[PDB]
Amino acid sequence: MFGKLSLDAVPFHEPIVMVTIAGIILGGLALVGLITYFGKWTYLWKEWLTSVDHKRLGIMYIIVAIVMLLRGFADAIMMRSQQALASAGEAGFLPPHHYDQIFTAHGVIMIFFVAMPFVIGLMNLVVPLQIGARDVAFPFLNNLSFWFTVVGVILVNVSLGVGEFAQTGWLAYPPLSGIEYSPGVGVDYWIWSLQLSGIGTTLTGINFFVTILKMRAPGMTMFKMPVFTWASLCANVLIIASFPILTVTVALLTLDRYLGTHFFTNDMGGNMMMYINLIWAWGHPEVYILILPVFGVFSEIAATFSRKRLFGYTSLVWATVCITVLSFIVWLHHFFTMGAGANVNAFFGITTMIIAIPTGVKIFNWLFTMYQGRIVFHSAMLWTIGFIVTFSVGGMTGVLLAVPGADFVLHNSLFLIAHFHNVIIGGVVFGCFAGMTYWWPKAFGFKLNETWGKRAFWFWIIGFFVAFMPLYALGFMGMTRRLSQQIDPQFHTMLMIAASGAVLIALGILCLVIQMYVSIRDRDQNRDLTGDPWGGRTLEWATSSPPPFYNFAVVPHVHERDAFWEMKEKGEAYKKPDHYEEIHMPKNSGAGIVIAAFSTIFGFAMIWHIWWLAIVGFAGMIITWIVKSFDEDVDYYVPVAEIEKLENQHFDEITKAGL
Amino acid sequence: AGGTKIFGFWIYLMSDCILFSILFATYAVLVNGTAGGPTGKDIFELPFVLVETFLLLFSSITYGMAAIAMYKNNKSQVISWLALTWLFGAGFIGMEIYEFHHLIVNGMGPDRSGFLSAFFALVGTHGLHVTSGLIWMAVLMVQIARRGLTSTNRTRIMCLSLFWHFLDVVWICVFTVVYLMGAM
Amino acid sequence: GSVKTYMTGFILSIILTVIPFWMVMTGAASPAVILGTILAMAVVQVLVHLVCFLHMNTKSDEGWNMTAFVFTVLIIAILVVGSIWIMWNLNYNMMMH
Amino acid sequence: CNSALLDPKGQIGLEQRSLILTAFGLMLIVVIPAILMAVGFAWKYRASNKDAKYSPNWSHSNKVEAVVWTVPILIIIFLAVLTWKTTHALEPSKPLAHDEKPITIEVVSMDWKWFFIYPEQGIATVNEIAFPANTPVYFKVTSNSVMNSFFIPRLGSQIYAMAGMQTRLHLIANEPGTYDGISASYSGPGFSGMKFKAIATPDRAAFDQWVAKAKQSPNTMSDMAAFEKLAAPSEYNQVEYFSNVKPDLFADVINKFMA
Ligand code: HEO
Ligand SMILES: CCCCCCCCCCCCCCCCCC(=O)OC[C@H](COP(=O)(O)OCCN)OC(=O)CCCCCCCCCCCCCCCCC
Ligand SMILES: CCCCCCCCCCCCCCCCCC(=O)OC[C@H](COP(=O)(O)OCCN)OC(=O)CCCCCCCCCCCCCCCCC
Ligand SMILES: CCCCCCCCCCCCCCCCCC(=O)OC[C@H](COP(=O)(O)OCCN)OC(=O)CCCCCCCCCCCCCCCCC
Ligand SMILES: CCCCCCCCCCCCCCCCCC(=O)OC[C@H](COP(=O)(O)OCCN)OC(=O)CCCCCCCCCCCCCCCCC
Ligand code: HEM
Ligand SMILES: [Cu+2]
Repeated sequence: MFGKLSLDAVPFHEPIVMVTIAGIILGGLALVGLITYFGKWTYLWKEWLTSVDHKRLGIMYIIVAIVMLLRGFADAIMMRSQQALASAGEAGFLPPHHYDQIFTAHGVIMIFFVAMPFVIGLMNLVVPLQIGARDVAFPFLNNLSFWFTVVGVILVNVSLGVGEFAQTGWLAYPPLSGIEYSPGVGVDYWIWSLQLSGIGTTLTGINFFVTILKMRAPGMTMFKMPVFTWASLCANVLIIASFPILTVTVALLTLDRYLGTHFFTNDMGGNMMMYINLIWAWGHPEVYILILPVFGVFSEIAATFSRKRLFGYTSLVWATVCITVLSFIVWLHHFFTMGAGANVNAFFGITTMIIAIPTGVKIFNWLFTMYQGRIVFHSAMLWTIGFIVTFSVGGMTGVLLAVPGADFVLHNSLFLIAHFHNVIIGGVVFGCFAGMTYWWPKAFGFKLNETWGKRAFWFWIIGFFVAFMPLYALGFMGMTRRLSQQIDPQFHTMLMIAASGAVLIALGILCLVIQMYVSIRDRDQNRDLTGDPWGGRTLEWATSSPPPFYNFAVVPHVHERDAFWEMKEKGEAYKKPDHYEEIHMPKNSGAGIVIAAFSTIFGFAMIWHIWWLAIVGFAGMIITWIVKSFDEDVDYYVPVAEIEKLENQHFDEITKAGL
Repeated sequence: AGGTKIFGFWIYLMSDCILFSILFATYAVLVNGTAGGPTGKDIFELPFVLVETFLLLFSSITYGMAAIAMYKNNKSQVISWLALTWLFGAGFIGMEIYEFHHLIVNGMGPDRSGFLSAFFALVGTHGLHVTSGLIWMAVLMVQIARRGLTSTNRTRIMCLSLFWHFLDVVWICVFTVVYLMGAM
Repeated sequence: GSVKTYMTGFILSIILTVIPFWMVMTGAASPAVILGTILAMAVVQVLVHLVCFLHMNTKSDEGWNMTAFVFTVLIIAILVVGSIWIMWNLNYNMMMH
Repeated sequence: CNSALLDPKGQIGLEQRSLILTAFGLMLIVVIPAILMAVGFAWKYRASNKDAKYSPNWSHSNKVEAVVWTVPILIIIFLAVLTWKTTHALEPSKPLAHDEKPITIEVVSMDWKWFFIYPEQGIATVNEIAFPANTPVYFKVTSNSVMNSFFIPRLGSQIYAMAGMQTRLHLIANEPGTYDGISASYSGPGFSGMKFKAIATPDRAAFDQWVAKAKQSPNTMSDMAAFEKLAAPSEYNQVEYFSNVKPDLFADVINKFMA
């Protein structure tokens, strides 16, 4: 009640916000009403919400990412609608107070709560399966890491209804994000969404680093690992080494707005150029966190659907290690126009193009993976071919931006905007949709619809090109980013084509919903029985579909690369053991939800200066941490009668289907 | 099992060391950003820092003696050695609170002269880590007194051994860069 | 045994703290020699604490637990020296020339 | 093709267009074969194509992996010789070798407009500059507020404007005309209206008439109290002329953050 909450924070007399507030409240109450109508509250608890299983946690990461993809796109369709109206002389809807929180929210939601959970969710589902592990290294920490991301999506979504979001852009540059130019609660919503979600993904990077190094199957060395595991290993290194930079940089912004300190101010000895140095020292390794497991996704798919071994494994592995080291020395290219000398700008310009060399090694290794194979045009293979065409265009564009002399006329332009949507939609979003289609039978036991999955590709491909190749042309014409009102009429008819391409992307999102509906409606017909719906090469496809919740009755003995492909070639590939042993598994824990529930209370009270509620919210997290340490019922043993029931019902489906 | 959590906590301390290096880089940029106010030579009392350095050093060897007693079956000596490094760590915190209280009262707080912002954000962040390890040490002390030197308790002693010795490593970089370079 | 390593690393760290503190508090007739010896003894005392207290070793986690420390030293040196060199050139510029 | 970067009117913009064109041509020798092999190998090596060779166990070739490493290395090597020479040639705050007495214009970012000072002429303007064609222009850029970016896209490079700081930019116009300049860094609600006109006069006779026009205005900027009256927040400002300016006004804007 106390603090700055005053019921004038709720945006009444503002119809665009109030319709979307009522669409989420009534859309959320209808979701609550369906669970109590079907009686699934005791099923979502104890099987999904408290789950320490990496397969359950991996699915829920993607569910959060897909839902936030709907919100982050439905306000991107409002910027395309506004810029088409603002050009050719109409001051329509979306005033600059309304418009400037939209790109800040679109940048934050799509980076942190769409691309990050989809990449982490694909690593959560697949990486313990590919190395022969039964779970992640720290299973309670994996459940806690998911719910810290949920705290991030709660705080951004209540900024829609309770207050306002930031109006500074998605990285919240200084003094405009300072307390004397942004006195409202919008930057505080930006600060505590990134802080509380950012400590969750930091624990994710530690968890998968230890899992790949320590929880591997016997006989699997590092150079016998799957390439997706190699790409996930290097992506988690960048999480451990760069998300601490985001933690300090937002905390130094927090001390400026709350305690009146002088870090990035103009007046009392603060340096505002230090934040931009610090926010991009995290900022470029963040975009290599997104693109690295996508490189691992496409390497498994291109080997599977060419029916051929992956070309140049050692070159592909060392290109990934080259990327994870060169990602930390290139970050000055985001502020070439700040005023550093020719020596500084040329040094970081030269080494930015050096990181293009291991990216080109990866591209041509996938091309020669499909050079003499038998290519089956699956939906997931279509995203792979469309990735190579798209990522080569926007990747080449970024190397043009890496030249400081070229960047002096293209900085903060729509050329820049078209560059990074070219390598995110082309790279990350195509990779996330490819890995979603590829590992759907392993996650759920049935296959997605092939007809509606291809139509989703054809709308996401050149429908993107209608959306963003005009922004390449507009970046040459001189149109800058974040432009809202009274746009030049020469920029009209090029913003009109870009708005038409956003409609084609909307149909591909709609084709994904139809593909998911039809596949669930017809799951009994497209059932995956053997656990290997394609010709799979890695150890994930040796299990049943879905895996038996311990993933492996006996842990596999790895001797070579593509371990399941060697087992099928050697002829064994499905061997029922004479006896089974008990399996040590962790228990589901209600804590982690409780720690995150106190943290979103703590985060909300820090935004609205409710200091008694912030102390209660912070002490609730610490006490729940302390009282969890006294718990001794953390693990249990799976009986052999439970294992033999699950294994014998897998091996008769192997008997029925020929093998 | 035990070595997996110990290795995982070592990776967290490597990310925590990168966290402190951002504060060190922010301090080095902003060390000359005194807005007409005090500099390092007008603030830093080096006999006061020298006592704080030895208190963290005395608690570093005291945790080592607690780890030695854990490698035998002396539950009582682990608790008594853990009680002494709590007192030395609370002495380190109390002198940093006394140092910060004197600056805020005398108008040299973090809201003036943004060198002082970088001073309070590096020494204060280190003191928040020592306070966090002092709470963890008290929680571990009551768990050993209740459950003994169990396998879960022996892993937690070695996890906090990595954490407590890391804070004395960070402090070596603190009094060098902040205090000794500032008081020249 | 292990008591000897804790005691030798305690005796060394007492000497490696007193001498840099005594040189500032006396003056030592040279500013540049003080700064060199302070940073030298700071690096040495860090290495004493890694070996004697943290028990760092090349064979502790099958080669790891040391390469992770070497990697983060290089990341810190990239982040600190890189940001200082950037901010020195940004602050040498943006002046009333 | 006629869009202010492929058709630039300044020497810096003309040198930057050749830098964009040579870089884009150099990257096309590896990107076009990457796209053509993506569609070409997919068509030729279909599973339904029974005439193509199938080599499932082929995964290593020393001659192929040599080329995959060499050609990106050789292109980036040629893309790093320039990107070193052009970075030192197209750098702002490096004066243009022209020897025609450069005109210094002092630039202040406001909320949300552009304030220009002509200290040699004693003239201050809002959201409009003028200078002779084929004469160097020395820009001293600062901010009174949050960070902006001074950008005339048809004339060349951009530079950031920061409070308490003085960035420097050198530009020149080869043809007379009026070029729209913008703010290229987002600065708040009035950011869409931070647009100015840069007029390149045919000669210095027409430039001196514009200066004589601007000193017929009754408004002056003789003190900082008149500056903070102008620096009150406003959007979509018209062109305004000030006849008498404080002689060291640009240093006073910087010193209100550095002192
Ligand atoms: C995950 C997304 C992602 C990816 C993959 C990349 C990859 C690259 N980034 Fe784009 N970056 C990304 C996300 C961003 N970068 C940005 C801004 C940005 C800027 C700033 C320009 C400006 O400020 O105006 C530069 C210079 C680059 C450079 C690059 C380069 C050189 C690559 C390279 O890694 C691409 C390498 C790929 C290539 C080159 C194609 C494949 C190679 C082939 C086919 C053959 C080999 C060819 C050669 C070696 C030439 N990034 C911004 C702006 C944020 C903001 O402004 O708010 C974002 C989000
Ligand atoms: C992160 C970057 C920023 C740093 C500052 C804030 C965060 C501080 C806390 C970080 C803790 C990191 C510890 C990681 C250790 C991982 C390796 C390890 O030792 O694992 C131990 C254990 C793993 O648990 P598991 O094996 O699954 O089984 C649990 C049985 N009870 O691990 C655990 O279960 C214990 C650790 C999990 C509990 C931590 C959750 C509370 C964090 C609240 C932070 C509040 C800060 C608020 C302010 C934000 C900044 C302004
Ligand atoms: C590679 C990893 C894969 C990607 C990760 C997942 C991302 C997408 C999430 C959707 C997938 C979850 C649903 C699929 C599970 C299989 C469905 C199922 O088992 O059926 C249960 C239920 C009805 O079946 P019942 O009779 O209860 O039990 C019989 C079981 N043979 O069937 C039902 O009708 C209920 C199914 C539950 C669906 C709830 C999930 C919400 C997902 C929201 C995403 C966005 C939706 C957009 C709008 C939809 C509404 C119009
Ligand atoms: C605090 C306010 C704000 C709140 C924010 C939201 C919190 C975060 C929510 C994230 C968690 C999402 C819930 C995950 C449930 C997914 C269930 C599912 O997909 O499986 C249903 C199940 C499938 O059958 P089976 O094959 O046995 O499943 C195992 C497959 N490996 O099928 C069955 O047999 C049983 C069918 C019952 C399942 C119905 C549950 C509906 C899904 C819940 C809502 C999901 C969509 C909305 C998510 C919003 C996220 C922001
Ligand atoms: C702004 C300040 C915010 C501060 C937030 C966090 C600090 C508050 C106090 C936390 C300390 C008490 C935590 C609980 C103590 C007992 C936990 C325990 O048993 O530790 C051992 C644990 C090994 O785990 P295990 O043995 O499996 O048992 C799991 C426990 N759930 O080992 C572990 O891995 C768990 C213990 C790890 C503790 C991590 C250290 C926290 C460092 C916090 C940084 C503080 C300042 C940061 C400022 C923001 C960034 C600038
Ligand atoms: C799928 C279709 C998408 C469309 C049509 C779209 C559209 C837009 C538009 C119109 C802008 C503002 C351009 C400007 O400022 O002039 C923008 C900015 C941005 N977009 Fe997207 N976007 C899409 C997807 C994504 C995705 C998937 C990401 C994932 C990371 C993303 C990240 C960003 C970021 C970071 C910004 C800059 C935020 C800011 O300016 O503050 N976008 N997008
Ligand atoms: Cu970058």
